[PDB]
Amino acid sequence: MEMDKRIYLELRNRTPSDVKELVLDNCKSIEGKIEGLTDEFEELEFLSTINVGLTSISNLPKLNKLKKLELSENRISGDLEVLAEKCPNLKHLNLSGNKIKDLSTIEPLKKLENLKSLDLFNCEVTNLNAYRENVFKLLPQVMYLDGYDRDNKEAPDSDVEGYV
Repeated sequence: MEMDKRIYLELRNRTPSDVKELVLDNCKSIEGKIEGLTDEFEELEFLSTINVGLTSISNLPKLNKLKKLELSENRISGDLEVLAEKCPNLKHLNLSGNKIKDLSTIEPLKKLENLKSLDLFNCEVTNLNAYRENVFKLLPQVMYLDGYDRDNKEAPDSDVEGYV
């Protein structure tokens, strides 16, 4: 079952509008098209595409209820400017192992004022000095980067009740 059929299999259990989370994990794509991810996904919040061979994300539908997009382990070397349209509500984006090597590539992300957390694990920006500090210079929305916030604290899951 290819990328589209992986999606199709789940869409059989529930229609795109009812799919809150659907992951394409290590699934061979059609070619360079997702196909299955249409803007029929009303309440699609969590989605991952771990190692599916996506070089460009110019196949994204306008998911206005999105929350988490894992694009980790893909040949993403740009084409992020499409996110301003398809993801004007996304706060969580994983670029783990993606070919985002320069701060110029993350500039389109400043258009997404909802972004709160970025994952740069094994991302190409690791070859940059003070990569976190430089990201906060451009992207002023994200509060968390690689698990640590602006205070250099690991994102508290319980002990964040206005105290430290």
